[PDB]
Amino acid sequence: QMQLVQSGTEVKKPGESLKISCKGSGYGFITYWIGWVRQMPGKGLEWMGIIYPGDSETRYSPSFQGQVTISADKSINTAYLQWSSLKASDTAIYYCAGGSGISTPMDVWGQGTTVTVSSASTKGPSVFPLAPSSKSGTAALGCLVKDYFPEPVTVSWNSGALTSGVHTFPAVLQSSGLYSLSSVVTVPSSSLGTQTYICNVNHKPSNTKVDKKVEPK
Amino acid sequence: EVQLLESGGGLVQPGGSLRLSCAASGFRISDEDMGWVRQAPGKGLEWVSYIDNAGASTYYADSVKGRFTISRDNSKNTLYLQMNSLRAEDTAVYYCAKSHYANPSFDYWGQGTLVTVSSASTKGPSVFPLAPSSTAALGCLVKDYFPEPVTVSWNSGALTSGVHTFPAVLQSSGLYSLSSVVTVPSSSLGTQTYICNVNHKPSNTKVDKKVEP
Amino acid sequence: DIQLTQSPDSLAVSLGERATINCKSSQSVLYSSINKNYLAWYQQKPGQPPKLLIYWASTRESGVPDRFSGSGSGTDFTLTISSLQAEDVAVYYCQQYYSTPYTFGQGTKVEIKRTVAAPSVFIFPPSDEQLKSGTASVVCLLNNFYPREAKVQWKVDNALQSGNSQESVTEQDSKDSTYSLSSTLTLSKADYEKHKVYACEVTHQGLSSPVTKSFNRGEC
Amino acid sequence: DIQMTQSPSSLSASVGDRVTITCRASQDIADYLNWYQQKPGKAPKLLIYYASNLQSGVPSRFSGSGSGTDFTLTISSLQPEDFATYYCQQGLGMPITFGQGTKVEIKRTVAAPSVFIFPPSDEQLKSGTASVVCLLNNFYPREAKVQWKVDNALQSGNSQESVTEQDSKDSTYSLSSTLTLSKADYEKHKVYACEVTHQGLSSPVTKSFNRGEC
Amino acid sequence: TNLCPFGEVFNATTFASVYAWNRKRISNCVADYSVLYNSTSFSTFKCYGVSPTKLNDLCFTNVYADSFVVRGDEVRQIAPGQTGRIAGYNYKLPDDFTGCVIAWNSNNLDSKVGGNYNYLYRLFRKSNLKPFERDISTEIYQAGSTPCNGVEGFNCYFPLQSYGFHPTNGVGYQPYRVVVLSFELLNAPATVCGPKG
Ligand SMILES: *[C@@H]1O[C@H](CO[C@@H]2O[C@@H](C)[C@@H](O)[C@@H](O)[C@@H]2O)[C@@H](O[C@@H]2O[C@H](CO)[C@@H](O)[C@H](O)[C@H]2NC(C)=O)[C@H](O)[C@H]1NC(C)=O
Ligand SMILES: *[C@@H]1O[C@H](CO)[C@@H](O)[C@H](O)[C@H]1NC(C)=O
Ligand SMILES: [Cl-]
Ligand SMILES: [Cl-]
Ligand SMILES: [Cl-]
Ligand SMILES: [Cl-]
Ligand SMILES: [Cl-]
Repeated sequence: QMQLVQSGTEVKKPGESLKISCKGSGYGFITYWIGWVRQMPGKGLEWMGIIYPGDSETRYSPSFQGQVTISADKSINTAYLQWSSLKASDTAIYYCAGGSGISTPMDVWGQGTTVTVSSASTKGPSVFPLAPSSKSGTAALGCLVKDYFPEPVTVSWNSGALTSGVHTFPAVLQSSGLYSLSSVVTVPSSSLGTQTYICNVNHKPSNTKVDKKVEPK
Repeated sequence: EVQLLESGGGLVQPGGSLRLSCAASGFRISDEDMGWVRQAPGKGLEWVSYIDNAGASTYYADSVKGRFTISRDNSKNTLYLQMNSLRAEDTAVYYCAKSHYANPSFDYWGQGTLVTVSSASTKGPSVFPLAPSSTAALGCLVKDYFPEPVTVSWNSGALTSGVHTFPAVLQSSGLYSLSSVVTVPSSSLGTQTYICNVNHKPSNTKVDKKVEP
Repeated sequence: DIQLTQSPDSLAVSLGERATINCKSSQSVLYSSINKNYLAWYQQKPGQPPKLLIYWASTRESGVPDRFSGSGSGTDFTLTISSLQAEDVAVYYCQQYYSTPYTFGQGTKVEIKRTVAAPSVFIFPPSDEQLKSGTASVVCLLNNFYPREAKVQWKVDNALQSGNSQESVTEQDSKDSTYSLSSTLTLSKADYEKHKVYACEVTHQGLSSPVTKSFNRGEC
Repeated sequence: DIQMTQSPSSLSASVGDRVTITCRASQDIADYLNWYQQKPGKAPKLLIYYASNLQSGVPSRFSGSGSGTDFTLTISSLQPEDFATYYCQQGLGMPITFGQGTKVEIKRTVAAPSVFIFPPSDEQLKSGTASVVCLLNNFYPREAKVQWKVDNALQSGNSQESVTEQDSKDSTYSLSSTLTLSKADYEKHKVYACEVTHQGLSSPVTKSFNRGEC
Repeated sequence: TNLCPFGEVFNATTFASVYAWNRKRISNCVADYSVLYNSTSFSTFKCYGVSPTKLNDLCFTNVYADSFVVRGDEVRQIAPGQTGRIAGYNYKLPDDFTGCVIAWNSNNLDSKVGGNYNYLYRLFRKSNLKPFERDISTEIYQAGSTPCNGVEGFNCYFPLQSYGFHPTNGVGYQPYRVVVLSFELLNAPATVCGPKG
């Protein structure tokens, strides 16, 4: 068959240029047309354009013509999508997808390239406790992972020991340009006395690992 | 094997019409280019019409434009040439032919069919013996017929050695005349029987003639 | 350009029952040369590229289970899952490849249908450590509710808050088939210290009346 | 139109000789030139397509060459069966045009005609017309002279003749001359003679009959 | 069990001029299309309306194999919706074209020291061709207001012109051989298939 492999994650400042790639490997690549698809976070799929590497015939969607350049190196079976000056509104995940002809379904997809455009710089999160209320059959507590860039962070409770009732929520982009999320565990454990509840957060982009114990105030 | 069998020719009045057909076999009539080429008696080859294997584009010589129409019937695998407002100059043997290339190259030809345009009436031939006198020679005089052609065999097809069937000449009366001779051993005269088979299809006349000394 | 409209936007059906998604095109998508409609259906699960389910309106791609079927003609097309299984929870898109520019439908989210369940609401005041910075975050938590539709409102001294909170919802749990939401109210430390009663009001079908969880600034 | 001119118009050549026929086009037709052979009473047969390609079933004795405006057909070893008219035809485009043809006759030894005379049959005289038939059998070359004389009176204007095409085996010709008279004119005179002149004969040979013998 | 005669098309000794493009209708046979898309000898392989990787699973009522030679820069003209002297005057594909345009460089076969001038194209025509239409007419094209009456001269051009294929030509002016495969399904038994069809 055919496989498409895309380039890695990108984290860029506004105004910077960018070129992401997509490589084919398999039988009969000469028959293949490579198109680009944009998916903004929580949104659907937007077709951007398509190219035939054999002669570099390129067609753009009218929504995207003038905004990007789609190209291809036929000596390495690779198609490219590039901008000259990124905006924060270019933040999305971009898929390449192949079909063995024009007016053909997209039967092969790359794994996607995540592109984050932002004026923020790398910053590790600050972790704050979500202390359980003293009132409380079942109680609830958690950790607030605030002000970190870029994504992602990982959260574990008591070092992977507690997994039932855990809900780590999707991150949220704050108007500051920094991300924030919360992880919450429903411990019906009346306990709250040497029951031990610590959250471990890892922000690999900043080499930030932080443990914090969530105790009743 | 590819074969093209023609029919439809014959005598027609000046200004009359006639449709020639060319039944093909061994290929599909519309897969390859097809054409009609004609030959007036004793003259050269003149291309008349053509139809291609792409968008069924048709072509006609100026000498027949507006009067002839070439077409095909796929269900019958047959080619057709419809000829209207015929003139004397249209009298000719008409051939259908196939071209395997878009550049016209006729690799298969039909046997041909004779189209005669004249006001003259059809008449059957009178067959007389050309008796041998006393290697010898004897024949048959196929005289006063119209139109062409006639066919002459000898002894129902067995005798084909030393046989010369001469081309017909148009007489002053406007009727054709012809003779068919055969050379045979002189001693074989008394033992053998000699019969000339004259067939004139246009008038539907068949005459078997005994030629005896 | 050819436009595609899917209906419904969301769909919940029980395990083993039939799910039906519809796609309407602004123009026919039929090639007369071979008598085929140039419409495809893709499935996308979170964190993954789309996967081609059906092409030529009704042909299944290699290895696609028989539960999925494509139907329709002209400008009306339908994807049908004859009996949903847990691995079918996802967003399904139709797409026309009749001619460029290729266009997609808006997508249809398919979730498992469940009995209505009321959310367990909790309120969390800001930590004293965060208040040392100069910003305060109050967190409201709605735990294990179905359906997903739920409204939270922040009331600070009974004044409604607008534009200073953000929400986040989990994905449907693989076991309980419920959702969970967290809402964060972000205030400056000064504005936080100008008021007393902080309240989160939750409205949900599982609740007969909105449940308000609240605390008072500076009380044990 | 694209005019096609062949050269020569006719030619004689002995068995085994190499025969060269040329064809010129008034315009450049690249390699789109075809050669056909046509034998008496038969449809033309394709010998060469695309200037130099030999058709299936055609012997390699025939070959073709040329390009642009000038083309050549070659018969390497002329055989008696090759007696025919050979045509070129451009296939560059419409209208299709042929050359005027080149008549190829086989040169043979000089063969003198065998002369026979046939008096009118009785049936024809009953019909009221007399036809005397003189036969010149298996001669070469084609040029012959037939002279009808009735009571040693040189006839003129009352005779027709036709010649068979060259024989595909012995390369000879045959000629029939018919003298047509009214039945009355036939019963008037007595001596009917056919005088034949040919290169194979030392002197003209005469075949005669007296009206009403055996 | 009859193998489709695609080899006659792709491996022909000489190809047609584009104005007199060749066409062969193919049916009642089995074809292994992979022999085409598993190949490394083709320079372009642009399919429209059908996936070549799915042809081995499909049957059609007819497959048309057109073939001809053009120069390199004109290979892109062999496609639906193209404008130019090839698409307009020589070989035209319909908007709903369903097939594959497969082309390769043939400079070693069709060029010649001294120049190969045996490949021609139509340069002038009074109107554009319909899809899959051929024109082998050689009438004098009237370019201006003056009638021509079938003689070349001022504003009276012979409509056919030669490619000049010399081996030293730039790649855009070198000869390319082109095969066009069209697939059609009428209301008739579909008799040309892949092995799995
Ligand atoms: C067209 O021809 C190629 C190559 O022709 C080969 O060499 C010739 C001299 C002659 O001997 C042919 O019979 C040979 O096949 C064909 O490609 C080859 O196909 C065979 C069998 O599939 C394969 O083993 C070879 O590796 C191929 N060689 C290549 C690709 O260079 C091809 O199949 C022929 N037909 C078509 C439609 O392209
Ligand atoms: C094409 O290339 C390789 C060769 O084995 C293989 O993976 C594939 O099946 C081939 N297909 C054909 C039909 O040769
Ligand atoms: Cl027409
Ligand atoms: Cl000579
Ligand atoms: Cl144009
Ligand atoms: Cl030019
Ligand atoms: Cl037209």
